[PDB]
Amino acid sequence: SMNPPPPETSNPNKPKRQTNQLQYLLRVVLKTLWKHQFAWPFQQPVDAVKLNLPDYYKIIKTPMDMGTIKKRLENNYYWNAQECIQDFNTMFTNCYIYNKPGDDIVLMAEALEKLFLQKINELPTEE
Ligand SMILES: COc1ccc2c(c1)C(c1ccc(Cl)cc1)=N[C@@H](CC(=O)NCCCNC(=O)OC(C)(C)C)c1nnc(C)n1-2
Repeated sequence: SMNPPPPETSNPNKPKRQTNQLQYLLRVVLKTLWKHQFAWPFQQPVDAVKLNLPDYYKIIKTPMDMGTIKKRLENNYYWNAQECIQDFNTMFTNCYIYNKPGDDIVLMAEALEKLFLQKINELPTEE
């Protein structure tokens, strides 16, 4: 078990926007989660080699992480906010799929997801 290529963060063929909702996802949502004490496991793709998780990419076929989301937002990769919200939800779900209830990493994901939900509850109406 090598690592897979990371998710795409650059693709000139993909149409792009910078909507007020996407600006909120960067300035409020990503920034709030990134600074949290429990962000670090999520700030880059899972390194299955260094973590000795040879089954990780056997189980997880839609990897996602906040490093990827941060690059997507900074590079204006998205067309809409729903695409970015889906990336956050994929990241949390992958953690819950791979790990066991009550594991430390699951507790970390749950704490970040609570904050994520609190912030996207106030996603502004698209202008
Ligand atoms: C860069 O470091 C990363 C990156 C990603 C991680 C993890 C670590 C971390 C991470 C884990 C604990 C804490 Cl406190 C924080 C993180 N979790 C991985 C999944 C994983 O490694 N599972 C091994 C399970 C083996 N059990 C284990 O060793 O338990 C002991 C025996 C009590 C020590 C895992 N699953 N999803 C993610 C994200 N991650």
